[PDB]
Amino acid sequence: HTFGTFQDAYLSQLRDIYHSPEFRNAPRGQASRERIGAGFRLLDPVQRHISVPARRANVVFNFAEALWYLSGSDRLDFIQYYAPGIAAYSADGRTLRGTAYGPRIFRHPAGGVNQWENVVKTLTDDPDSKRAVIQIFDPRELAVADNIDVACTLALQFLIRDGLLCGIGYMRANDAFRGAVSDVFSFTFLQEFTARYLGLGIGTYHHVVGSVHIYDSDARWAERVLDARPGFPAMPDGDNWPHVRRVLEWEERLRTNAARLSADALDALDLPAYWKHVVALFEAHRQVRHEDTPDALLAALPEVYRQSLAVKWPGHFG
Amino acid sequence: THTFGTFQDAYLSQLRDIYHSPEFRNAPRGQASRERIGAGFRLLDPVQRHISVPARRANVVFNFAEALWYLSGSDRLDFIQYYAPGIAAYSADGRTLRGTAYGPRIFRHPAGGVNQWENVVKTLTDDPDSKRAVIQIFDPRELAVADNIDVACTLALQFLIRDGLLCGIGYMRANDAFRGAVSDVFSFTFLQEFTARYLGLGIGTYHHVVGSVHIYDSDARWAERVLDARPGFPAMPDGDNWPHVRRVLEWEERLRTNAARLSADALDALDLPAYWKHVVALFEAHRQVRHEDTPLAALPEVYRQSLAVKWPGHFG
Repeated sequence: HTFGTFQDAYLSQLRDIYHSPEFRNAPRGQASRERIGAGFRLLDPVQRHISVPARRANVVFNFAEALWYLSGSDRLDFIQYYAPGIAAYSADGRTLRGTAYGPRIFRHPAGGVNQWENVVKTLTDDPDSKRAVIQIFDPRELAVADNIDVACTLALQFLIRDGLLCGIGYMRANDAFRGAVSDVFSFTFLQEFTARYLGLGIGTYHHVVGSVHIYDSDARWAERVLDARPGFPAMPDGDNWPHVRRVLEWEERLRTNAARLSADALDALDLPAYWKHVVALFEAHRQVRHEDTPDALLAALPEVYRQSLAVKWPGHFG
Repeated sequence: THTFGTFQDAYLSQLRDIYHSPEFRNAPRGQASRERIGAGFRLLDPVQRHISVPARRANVVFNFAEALWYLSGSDRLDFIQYYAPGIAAYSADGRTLRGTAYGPRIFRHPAGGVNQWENVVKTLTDDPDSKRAVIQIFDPRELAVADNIDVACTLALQFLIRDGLLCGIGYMRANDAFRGAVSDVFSFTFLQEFTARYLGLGIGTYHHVVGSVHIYDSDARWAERVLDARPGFPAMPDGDNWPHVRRVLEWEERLRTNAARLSADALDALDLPAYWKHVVALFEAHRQVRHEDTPLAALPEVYRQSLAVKWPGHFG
């Protein structure tokens, strides 16, 4: 169960569940194909994107979720802008609970703990440590009846092995067709972010899940993906927190349509090239959401991003 | 992750993997080890949870004591160190254990005081297909304790009802493939079976999933002997075993403190199912060893072998 890139693992697991499900059932009323205790190992976790056109993977959403996690926010307004359906998991219409990993990572409700800093500290004092774990799940989620937003991730673990930072995601449940695309993106994004911060190379990523499933309502789309390569760029070395802070300021201005960035204004930004392309994704997305003129911007993006935009919004960027 | 029938087959195969084909050699907290990352196995027959290789000297009395210690919800050192004196090295205050004490994590978790085992049985009663029946062990504050000598190695246990059978998954950040794996798999499949009996279900598959699976170099020679080197484990009776556990725990404490002793006849006369009388007999046999009383026929053969190999001068 070793794969070079996420895409190979993603398609192989999809084929497995679809053609040889262990179980067919309906947890919480939702008809599913299911396999129990499934995982994979990725040799190259930076290659985290799905580029199969039939899947229409949304790289803007992918970065938005990961940056939303890094922001530490539980606010619905940030993330529902990139995925409007996510408001169905908000009980109050302005925050999320188990969907919001950001608070779980940087200020966990069990103690207010910043687990990322404790992980950095643990691995600095003892590079070989087996303890560098970020707990996501909380014992009180199941204690409230009728909880509509229970975290699907149990924990993330980091290890330094031979100068490379390895990551492990443990989940109780995972949608193999939908959620897995976002989750592995964000977990290997955090893995890489942490590796640059520690001045390390990138090792393997292990994903392991209690219930992996495909909803029957997704079977047709899953089939077309099964019926149906530029590289993902490397995040720059060192501490990327200042750049994330700047990117997050632009995220909010573009999202609220308080600002627009021409192609020349994007290139003038005080940001490494990798993060300039992320802000460009948010300006492109602003054009869609606020119905501005599609833009030149496209030409300066890495090919992976251009393809994702072309396939997701073909009337805008095709 | 590969499929096995009994724990012993999985245990020996994994032991051979890490010993002969380690993925890494390193020394976390200064302890040199052989290691693989992201390793697990599935057991099709989790009740068969014991290691009977004589060179391993598996201690079935400790195995039951640990599992019952968990069911008691206790964090007390004096209970568990009586069966495993080395466990004292993980107690910072000489009275309690922290990450080693899974009992409180299951039944009164430090995040809110939550009884997660009750929440799990409620969750699976209301929705047997539930993907949410998770017992969290690990806690986010454990890494905030400066110089913590006892950080929980288990992240979570998960139970799933599939086709009338209770399946279990144990998720661990790290597991000693030679030592700890023996008692952890025993205790998790014990809890799995206990929960299945309570729910009126048969036993499904047990899945073991671990981040760092390792053999400490100080154990390498003993692991070699085990590698260079069958009676069935009995089933736990159907239904709610909590009243029987409560009565077994009363006797456990009396025998451990030498406040009582039980003859062969006194053991047969106990108001317990035979399965649990044998557990009390293991505690009485253990009392004879540790309190140096003078020294079995009613025991299942698996227990006889464990006693004969672990204390040959007494029961060999």
